[PDB]
Amino acid sequence: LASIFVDVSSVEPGVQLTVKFLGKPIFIRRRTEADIELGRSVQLGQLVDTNARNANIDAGAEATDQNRTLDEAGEWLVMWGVCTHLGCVPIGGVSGDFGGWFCPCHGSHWDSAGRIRKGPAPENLPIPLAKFIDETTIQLG
Ligand code: FES
Repeated sequence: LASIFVDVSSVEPGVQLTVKFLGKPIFIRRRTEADIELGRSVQLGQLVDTNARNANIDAGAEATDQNRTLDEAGEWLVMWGVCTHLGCVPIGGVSGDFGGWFCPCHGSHWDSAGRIRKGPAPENLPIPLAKFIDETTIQLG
């Protein structure tokens, strides 16, 4: 079966683990307290794309910070690292103008929940099928 199993037991706050799945990068960021708070400080009315783009929940879900992470605590942000414009790999480590990711191909910026805030990309970075199967492992797929 296609599913893969990623050990995230050593991922510290502020670290992104990047793992290849279906030929493309998946970003698994363990968010910092600053990342979480700022994601939660954005109002839906401020967002370019209000859809959660999240394979794990209803396809009409709103892009609240809570609908962008695997966990209620908001520490685990798992997304396809594939720009929604033309597919370049977004640069992270708190890059761009919104404390998230920046795509240098044409200047798109995503926030700390991976939501699109500026540039030509039309959508929030999509979230793959992903869930914890115990304390240390995320199943992708
Ligand atoms: S491919 Fe990312 S902004 Fe164009």
